[PDB]
Amino acid sequence: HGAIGAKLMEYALKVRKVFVTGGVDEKMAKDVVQQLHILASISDDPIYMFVNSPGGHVESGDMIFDAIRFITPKVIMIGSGSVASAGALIYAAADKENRYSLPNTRFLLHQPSGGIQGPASNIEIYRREIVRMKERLDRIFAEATGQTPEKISADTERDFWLNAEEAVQYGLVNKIIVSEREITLP
Amino acid sequence: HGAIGAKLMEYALKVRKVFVTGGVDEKMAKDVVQQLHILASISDDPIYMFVNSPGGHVESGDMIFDAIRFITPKVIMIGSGSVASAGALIYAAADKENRYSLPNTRFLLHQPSGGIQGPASNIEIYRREIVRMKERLDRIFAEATGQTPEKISADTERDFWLNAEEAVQYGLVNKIIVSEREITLP
Amino acid sequence: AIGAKLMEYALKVRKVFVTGGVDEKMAKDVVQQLHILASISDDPIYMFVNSPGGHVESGDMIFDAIRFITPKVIMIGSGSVASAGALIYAAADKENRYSLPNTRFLLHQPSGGIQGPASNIEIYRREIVRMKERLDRIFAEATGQTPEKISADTERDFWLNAEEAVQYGLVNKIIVSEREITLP
Amino acid sequence: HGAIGAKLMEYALKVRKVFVTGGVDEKMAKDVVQQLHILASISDDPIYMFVNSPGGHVESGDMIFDAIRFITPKVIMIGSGSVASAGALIYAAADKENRYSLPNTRFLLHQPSGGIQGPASNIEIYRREIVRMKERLDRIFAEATGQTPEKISADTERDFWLNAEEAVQYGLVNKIIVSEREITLP
Amino acid sequence: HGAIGAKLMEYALKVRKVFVTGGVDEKMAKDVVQQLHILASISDDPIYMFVNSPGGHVESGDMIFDAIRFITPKVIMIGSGSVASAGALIYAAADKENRYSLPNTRFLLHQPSGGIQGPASNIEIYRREIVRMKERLDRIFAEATGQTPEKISADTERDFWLNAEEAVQYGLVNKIIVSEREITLP
Amino acid sequence: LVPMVVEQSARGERAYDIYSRLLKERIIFLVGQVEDYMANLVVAQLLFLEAENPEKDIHLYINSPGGSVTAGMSIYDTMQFIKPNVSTTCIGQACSMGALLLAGGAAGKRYCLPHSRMMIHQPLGGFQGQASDIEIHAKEILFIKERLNQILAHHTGQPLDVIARDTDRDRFMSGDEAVKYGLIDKVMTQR
Amino acid sequence: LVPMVVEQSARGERAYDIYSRLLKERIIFLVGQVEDYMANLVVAQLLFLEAENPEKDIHLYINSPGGSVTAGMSIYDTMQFIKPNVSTTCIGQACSMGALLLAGGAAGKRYCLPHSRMMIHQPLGGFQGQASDIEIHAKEILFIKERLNQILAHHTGQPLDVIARDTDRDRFMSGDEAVKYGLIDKVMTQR
Amino acid sequence: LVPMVVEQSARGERAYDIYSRLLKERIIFLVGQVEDYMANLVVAQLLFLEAENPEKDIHLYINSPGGSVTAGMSIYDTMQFIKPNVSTTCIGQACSMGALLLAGGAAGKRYCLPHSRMMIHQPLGGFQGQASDIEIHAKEILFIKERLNQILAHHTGQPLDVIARDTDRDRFMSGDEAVKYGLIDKVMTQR
Amino acid sequence: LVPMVVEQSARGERAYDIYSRLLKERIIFLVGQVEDYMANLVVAQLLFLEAENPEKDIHLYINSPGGSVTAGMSIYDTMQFIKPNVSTTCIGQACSMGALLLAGGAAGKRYCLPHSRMMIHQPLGGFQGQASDIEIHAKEILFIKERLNQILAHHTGQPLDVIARDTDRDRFMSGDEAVKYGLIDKVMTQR
Amino acid sequence: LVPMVVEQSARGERAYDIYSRLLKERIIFLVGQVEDYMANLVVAQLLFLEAENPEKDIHLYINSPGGSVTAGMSIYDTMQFIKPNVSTTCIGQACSMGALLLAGGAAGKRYCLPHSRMMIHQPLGGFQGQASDIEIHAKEILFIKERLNQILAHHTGQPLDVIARDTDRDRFMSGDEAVKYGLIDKVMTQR
Repeated sequence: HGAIGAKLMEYALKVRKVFVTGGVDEKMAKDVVQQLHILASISDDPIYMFVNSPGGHVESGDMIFDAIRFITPKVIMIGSGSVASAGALIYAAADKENRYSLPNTRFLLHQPSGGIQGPASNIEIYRREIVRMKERLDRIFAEATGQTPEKISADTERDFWLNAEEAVQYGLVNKIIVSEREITLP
Repeated sequence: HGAIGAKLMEYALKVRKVFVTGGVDEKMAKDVVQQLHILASISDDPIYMFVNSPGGHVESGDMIFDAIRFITPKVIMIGSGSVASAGALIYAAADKENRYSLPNTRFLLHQPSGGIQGPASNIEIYRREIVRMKERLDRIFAEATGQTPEKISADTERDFWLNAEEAVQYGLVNKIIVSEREITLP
Repeated sequence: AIGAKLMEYALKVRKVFVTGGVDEKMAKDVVQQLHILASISDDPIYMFVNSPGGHVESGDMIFDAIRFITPKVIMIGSGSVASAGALIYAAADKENRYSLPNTRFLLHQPSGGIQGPASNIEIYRREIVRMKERLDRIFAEATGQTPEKISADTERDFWLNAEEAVQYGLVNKIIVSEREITLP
Repeated sequence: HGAIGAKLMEYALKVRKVFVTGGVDEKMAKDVVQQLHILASISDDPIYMFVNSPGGHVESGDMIFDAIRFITPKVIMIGSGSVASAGALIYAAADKENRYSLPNTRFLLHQPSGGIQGPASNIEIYRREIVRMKERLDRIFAEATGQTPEKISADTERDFWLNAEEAVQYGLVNKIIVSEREITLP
Repeated sequence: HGAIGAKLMEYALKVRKVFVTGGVDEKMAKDVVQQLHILASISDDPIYMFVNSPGGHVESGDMIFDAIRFITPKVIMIGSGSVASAGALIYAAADKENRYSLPNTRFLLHQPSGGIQGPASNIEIYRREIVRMKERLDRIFAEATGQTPEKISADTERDFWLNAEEAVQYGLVNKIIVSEREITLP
Repeated sequence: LVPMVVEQSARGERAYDIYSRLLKERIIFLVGQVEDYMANLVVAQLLFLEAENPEKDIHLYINSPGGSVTAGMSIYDTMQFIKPNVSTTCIGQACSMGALLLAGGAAGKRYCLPHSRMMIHQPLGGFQGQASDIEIHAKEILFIKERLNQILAHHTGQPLDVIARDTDRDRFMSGDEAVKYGLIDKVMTQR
Repeated sequence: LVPMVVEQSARGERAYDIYSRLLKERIIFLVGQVEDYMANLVVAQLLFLEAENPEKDIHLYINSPGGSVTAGMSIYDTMQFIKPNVSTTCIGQACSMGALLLAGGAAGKRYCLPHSRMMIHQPLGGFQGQASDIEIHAKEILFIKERLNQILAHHTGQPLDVIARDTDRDRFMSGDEAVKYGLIDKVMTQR
Repeated sequence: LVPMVVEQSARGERAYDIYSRLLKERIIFLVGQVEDYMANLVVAQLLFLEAENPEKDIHLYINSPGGSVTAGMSIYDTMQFIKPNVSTTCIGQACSMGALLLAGGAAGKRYCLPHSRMMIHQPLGGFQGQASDIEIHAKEILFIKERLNQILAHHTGQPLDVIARDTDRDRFMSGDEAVKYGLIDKVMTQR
Repeated sequence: LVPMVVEQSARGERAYDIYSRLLKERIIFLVGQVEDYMANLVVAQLLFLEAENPEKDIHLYINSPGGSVTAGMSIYDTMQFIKPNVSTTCIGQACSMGALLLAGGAAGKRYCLPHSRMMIHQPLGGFQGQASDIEIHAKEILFIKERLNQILAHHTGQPLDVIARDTDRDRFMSGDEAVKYGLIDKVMTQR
Repeated sequence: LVPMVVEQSARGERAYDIYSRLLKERIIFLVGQVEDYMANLVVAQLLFLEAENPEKDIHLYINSPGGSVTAGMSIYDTMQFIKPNVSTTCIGQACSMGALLLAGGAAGKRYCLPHSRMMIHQPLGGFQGQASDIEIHAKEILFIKERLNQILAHHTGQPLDVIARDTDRDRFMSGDEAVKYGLIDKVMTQR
């Protein structure tokens, strides 16, 4: 698979387009973050990111989340397919004016889930981190959507699904598009 | 597979031909979408897409559907072998006048299926999304075929198979061909 | 690396090698080479087929692909052919369809499996019949025999050696060296 | 997997940015250490290291620790995602002034864990090594965080999670940043 | 994964730094031995060797111990992480003046272990070989450390662990270093 | 573990398992997936009770998610052939064969607990082979589907066109709905 | 292993297992995951005790982590159908299905030990299929969820809106908390 | 294999298994991991002996490495409920659940062998799910931990602050050490 | 299959298994790896025989490759606690836990066959966890090692430092060698 | 399935298994791979027959491909210990351990069938560990090999130097060859 990807990678760096497809795991984080820093060294031109993931490791999304804010070039986000919890975190990394979505796109916002095993004392420590993680993710979406953290917590109690149109009213998506000509660069 | 495809990919990129063979998954979407954006940057010339898929992930097909509509060059769709729910979604992405098929090609239009395991409250949310997905997929075919959405839902209750000839009368295919010389460019 | 390396010289001689089970991967590779070669020049293309069977739907891509491209495809049968390989074997014109001395051919009805309600089984049954009727019409046009004759012989595994294939009309001429091939 | 990343190594060496993603194992140590020695041979310019790991082999983490101190160029450490026990050891290798962290980073400091199966006499040997390891690691953090080893041992009895802000007061992190422009070279 | 290491070899061969990480197996022998012979053909300059392994095939270790003594350039040995029995045999291949160690390095010296299953006569033959091997290893560490063979056999009856400081007194390590500038070339 | 029970008859004390004791009162239990081995036990029990008293009614409790069609037919055909009237009482679930055996009881002797759930769907089948073999087996599964619909119509009184329409997809029916449909006669609530 | 026990009655000496010996005293044990096979045994025992003495009070100890909903309904419907009062004494734990049977006991005869835990949860079900099948199955599970809430509301006496609210998520309750809620009547501490 | 033993009573010779023969003498064995099935047998054994002689003491031997908390609580609550004094003797080892029953024996009637080992640690549990579910389960396991600590303090007499400290980590206790702690009363050495 | 043996006593013919018949003669068999389940049977057998005749000796045959220390400790303590002298005869092999029960027999009543093998080695234990837990378990296993060595010195009479030296590594011993060591008293050759 | 046989004794009919029935005639079967569990049964059978009649001969049929050396030695030592002679009829095959018992039979009472096969070789064993442990176990297996060679030399009468040579590799021997070698005394053809 290296030769096929590596060949297409040559031209992908020229167009400044990152395709975040698949489950958000450790390996994908290293590849995606590596491409972002490389593109930033070449020039400050915008970068187009396509997100389509069914969820995964939330900690990996934090790396990509801050990496976008870390680099200077503005990242244009064009959601596609299903934007899960981890994918949504990456989607929120871009400025509101730079968050675009396609017509048949979904957005899932659910509270983080995990598994713990061991003594009660160890479980208590895990409980505090999970609660802190939930509060941290609620504030992230609040700044990107404009809603209050309490509203997010009430909606994220279960799997909260949102289509492209519903996401615009919620404040997560700025404008829906169908062709690249409808994108307005800053 | 990687090294093997790389030698063929180099010459294949020069002719603007994309081959979609096998199940539609997240991995295939990333590879196929990369070729579309790459070819679009080289020139606005048409792109030929061959579809042969027995099914796959529905969300992956949406990215290909939007990507075809996202890029500027017109995509010529030539169905070959067997098409399915995921492959048909990709087939409808192209304009009616640019939808060609082979004599022995087959088509299958069935409603999406999935599995949910959990509390009743979560199943209710999953039920809503499946219904919305079915309605969303019915409007897509209704627009490409011209039939009303009610007819699509009635025929797609079970596995609805269509050959090359029946597809033309149904409005999904515009013209059946056997040689490249029979293709009419816009 | 071996494939990619050898592929460099394989495109100069225009010789495609179909070997092993006909699967989805084979169709993508075989179809890519055919389209690539056609873009380079309209010279003939030599195809070597050896397969114990495989997915019939994959064979359709290679079937029409041979007829889709402009250069004439020279079909050389070697080893063992089956339902998937024979379908590909019948794609080339009779005058360009050659075989070898120890080649074998097999023509059997397509097989599959279905699980579920009776209503779904009925739909599947109809497609199996249509697929069987379509294959009979394909070999009939290549062999010259009526579809009924093909169906009667295809009721069970019909094994045809290199010599019997000529009398049946599936092979035009048997050869042992490339010097015996007559181009159009 | 290598040809894709190797194709990116061309520009990765120019920017001098190492990425430590995933569990700390024997294979990652050989790759990370190779890059450090290679970059040092090219020039003495600073090196940026991104650490995000959930845990791993302690002995593997000792090579990177000394390797940073072994080479001449100063290593700028930027924390991202989760900094586990083994990842924290790598983080402490850099100077306090050169230690930076992201806003949503996490840190974990716990005593090492292992397993032993065999006679009682062999178990006594393993017990001594684990005790010496616990004291060795505590001294490393006690020196980097400017805290006494006794306090570290008391806090590391169980999982001791620390957020980005909490790490600053603890002395593990010097300054939290959001963009590369906030970094000050020595 | 091989492609990244392969690209790095062109630069690794310039700095003359061999890395021995992970279990010592037949595969490692070919890579390590090939690098030593290749470097020897380029020039007689010193070679830096980093050893970090938890053990492995003892016969494989002899190939490395042999190659170090076979080639002409002097091998500079730097211990990192853990130096097990198989790794320690490689460590003893270099000269005393060229045996360095890091501050947090470990050294384990234990008698060889193996398994036999078959007739009693076969076990007797295997018993002699295990004894001839144990005595051979004892006479190697003795020459390198200066201790008598009886002392090594007595201490190696059970798992004997030695830190960096203890190794200097034993005679396995000559001088502990923290920076490359502290190395003294012959 | 199966508990033991003592009848304490006039002649003397005897020990019978919980299932055997109830069998003495012309009661048969159908639990789990329907298969040839367990179905054969029911057939044997039905015949044995017939000889003991060919006039006294028999009660068949049905709690099964379905199973083999052939095994079920052996029970249904046996119930109708014998002289005694085989009552039927649903005790919570009948998906495919449970409702055919619940609706194949003597008229006026088909009951259902208050919270029981009854379903009806077409027979599922699985087979692989050549096209000719598939066509042969397809006709067999289509013939069975018709014979099963005819049985429900006979006992329920509904027209065949309605049964076929209701068996295309899974249809759940409660105790009250089943009475109007004709699957059962009465819903037992209290003694 | 199950230990044997001797009754030493007036008639003579008969050996009964530890479980069967208690069955004579109107006691039935519900242990492990609820399933069709084990649940059917409870039904057989309940019916047997009814015939033995239709006026005495039956006792049903419940220590189970839950199970099949259909299996539980067969027990609940059986207890309410028969005339004898079925007392309940929760020992250990009582999950969703176990709690329903505990609440379904005769008024004033529901008990629990001091360190017992009672949890009420919504039905957990799984199914795979087409959109049409999913829509049908989703309605069925939603129907069952409504019926179970009504059952608990009837015995506990709390309004339906509170039951649905408290059953959305796992809610553990102690003996004292259960008495105020209405799931039980008295907490047995000592004799 | 379990050997057979003959009682040779006045009425005649009866065959009893090695375990049932001891049960006649008010002896109960607790072996293996604690679970709902094995624990239920102990409950029945404890209840059965109560009716035979509610005044004579009962001997409960405990050799187990722990297991489920809910199953063990059913045993502890039963021992404290029944009027007879349940003596406890540790033959082998005693883990967290094992030592809660040992300490739960009648005052002055707790014993342990010279080489017996007693351990007490926090309760072990595991669960996966959303953050809301974890917050609920975390409070439940924490509550259960407090109830267990209170039981030990009641029977041992030590303050709750000390028990919590000694239960945080695994702490082994020999026969002599346990006497001072309060877990037991006497260490049986020789007859 | 276990063969059956008949006592053919004056009272009448009774069928006993091959193991139960020997148990009547105060014989107990210890076969296989030592575990909690088999060890409890040996304990139950020892206690039962004690009541039948607290004066007659008991013969314990040991053929086992070792096992759990806790299980073995219950047997050793039980033999020393009961009043009757417990003779020991080693057949087959005798591993560390096996030999701790052989040496623990009554003085002058320890035997072994001519080709029997006796071995003594350090206790084997396995545990994984944090550094703090490892330190705790290391002390526990070391304590058990000291206690085990003290037991051998008591019955063998050899110095404690000698036992620790010989138990560090596997040391095989025959009948003649064992007598000099003190593990046994006499080696049976023929009747 | 093991069939049942009736003794039809004077006292009355008794149901005996096929194996136990033959045991009453002083016949023991040694079938299958040798192990501690099966070997102890033979030991118990040998001892039981010894008490019933220590003068009447015993017939031990042997058909086994070998197994554990320790388990086999316990049988051999038992045969030589008990007073009654133990005949050894070799049916089927007799490998190294299976052939040591045949040779261990009473002189002049060792038999084999015409097509029986007897093989003897070294005692297979295996162990893994450190060089120190390997050297310890190597001496043990070598010592055992000498003990077996001496046993065969004593009964067969051949010099020890010949046994070691013939046991180095697998050596098959027919009935006629075994008589000359000394492994047996007579070959039974017919009664």
